[PDB]
Amino acid sequence: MGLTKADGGYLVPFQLDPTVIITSNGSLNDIRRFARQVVATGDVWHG
Amino acid sequence: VSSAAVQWSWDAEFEEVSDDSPEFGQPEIPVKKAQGFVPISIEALQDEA
Repeated sequence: MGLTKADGGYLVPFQLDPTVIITSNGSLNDIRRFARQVVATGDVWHG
Repeated sequence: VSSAAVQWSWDAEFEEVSDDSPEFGQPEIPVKKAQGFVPISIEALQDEA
């Protein structure tokens, strides 16, 4: 009468951690802190 | 101990009586035992509820 399911293992609780672990490398970029941002209204910006 | 009654009789005057000694018996009751076993792992006792 051990931990096998049909031999009494069905009485154990189920322990789960709901928090999701993200397994993607991602990428860190620094252009946006230096580059110049302008607001567009149409589809083309002219200078 | 088990026994029965004494068998009388309707007799006449000046007549011998009949031997009416009863008999006995000893009922006997032996005593017996029953069993049951359940083995369990150490892990199950401290994990299962």
